[PDB]
Amino acid sequence: MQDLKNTKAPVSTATLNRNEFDSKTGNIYEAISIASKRAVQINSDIKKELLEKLEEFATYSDSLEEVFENKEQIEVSKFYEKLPKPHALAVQEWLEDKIYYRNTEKDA
Amino acid sequence: MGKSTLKHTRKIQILIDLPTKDEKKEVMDMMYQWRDRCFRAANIIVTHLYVQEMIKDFFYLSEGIKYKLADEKKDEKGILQRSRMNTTYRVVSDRFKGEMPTNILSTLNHGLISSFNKNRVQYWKGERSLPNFKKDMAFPFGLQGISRLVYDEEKKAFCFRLYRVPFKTYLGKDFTDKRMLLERLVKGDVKLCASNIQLNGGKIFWLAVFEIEKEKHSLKPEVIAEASLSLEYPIVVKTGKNRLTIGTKEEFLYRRLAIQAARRRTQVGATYSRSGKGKKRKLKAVDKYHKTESNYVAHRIHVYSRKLIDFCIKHQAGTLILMNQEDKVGIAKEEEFVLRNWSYYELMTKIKYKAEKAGIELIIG
RNA sequence: GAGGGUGCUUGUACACCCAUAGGGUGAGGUUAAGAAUUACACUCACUAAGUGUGAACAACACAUACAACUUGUGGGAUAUACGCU
Repeated sequence: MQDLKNTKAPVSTATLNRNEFDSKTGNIYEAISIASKRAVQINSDIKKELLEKLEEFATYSDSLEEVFENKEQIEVSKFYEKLPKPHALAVQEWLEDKIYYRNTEKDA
Repeated sequence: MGKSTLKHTRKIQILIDLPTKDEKKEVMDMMYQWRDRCFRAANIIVTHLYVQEMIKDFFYLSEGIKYKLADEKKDEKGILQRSRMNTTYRVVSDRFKGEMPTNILSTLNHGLISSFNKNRVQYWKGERSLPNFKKDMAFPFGLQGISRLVYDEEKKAFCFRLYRVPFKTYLGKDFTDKRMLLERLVKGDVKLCASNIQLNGGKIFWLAVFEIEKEKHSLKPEVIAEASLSLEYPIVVKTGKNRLTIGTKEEFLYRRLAIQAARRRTQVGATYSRSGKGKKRKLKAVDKYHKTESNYVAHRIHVYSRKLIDFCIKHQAGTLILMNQEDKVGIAKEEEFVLRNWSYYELMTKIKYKAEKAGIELIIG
């Protein structure tokens, strides 16, 4: 898990230079494929981390109709909400040459 | 100073510390004789403390005489030739002496004469029958009889004499719970009261009334725990934002009714069982369910009351309130299922004594 | 397979066993019948249960997990199964 408190990925959408994005592969479609797969992996990791954080503030309230205002859970969710989205993190990883990719068919 | 203690009773198993079987059997037969003499005694005392009041009533119907229970040497209207408790103790000792010890007689005498004066109100009008004591009664013995208490490390058991008979105590695997309680008496640190003794078919038990003290916690009187008791949820407790539900309808009511149904099953099946050898062998299978569901109810009630007290103490609830308990008592009274399947007096008394021990003040409304 | 015995008491489960234990019987009273014999929810009572040591149906040593452990005595009351009308 990378440091989510010091990420340089943009929070919202930005105009990314395609020449930089597809320089490593020679094809922007291939780069999008690789980045999307890395985004799926990053989303899985972030979900695991968030579930681990939320299990701490698991106030065992049996009532369901009433709305419970747990400040710590709201704070954790707020922290993970303002993070760059997994595809943005994957794009930042790709531009920094921190993604490892290989083709099974080509390597066989 | 106020009473800084709440009375408490413990069950200690005792084996007879003798080498051979015949001496053990002689001691056990002597103690069974002690039981029989104690029960016959209790009957004698209760009859002898009934009759004289009706003699008083006879004299009052004769000439309105103000005869009262007092020594005639100390009262002109007194009829008794000595103290009343002495009269009962004498009229039982003169017949049962030389077979069982007299401290049993003194303890039983006090235990009955104290209650009969309170029952005088119910006895002058008449709403109570004279007690008919059972035969399996746990007979009482006073603290003036416990002697030679020591810890014999060789046999790994406390040894003592219950009126000139050795006794090795069977804590078994109880090296903490009551272990530091008898040692708290061998060194003179805990107070003991007039105890009782039971025998249930080979085993011997001592019901020791140890006077235990209260436990002080960090409780806040302003914090209030809202407790409610129902047959669907035995305990539901509020403490601010903390909810605790103790007990389930299946584990308390359903198992209780299952034991009751099994008892009815055996009762039905005993009609055509082995016959011609007497009623006792026919009802043998019924005899198994002697105190089955009572024990189950008592255990679940203890667990539920302990969880309620633990929740109240852990949240520093210095005042526990039972919500709408009076109305639920009222509806239970005018019903059949609710009274005979929802022990609320037992729950209430366990809660009261386990909260007066911890300092929590209990309110009913 | 219920239910049980030992594993302090209670509850759950647990190891080891007993368990046609809602059974195998013994005696006393009574009843029925020509007898064998049957009968009684008539009365009383006996008989099974961890491992090792131990001649031993003697005694002693050892033997699982969690929770609880303020009871006893009596009175009032209700209901269940059985018997009679």
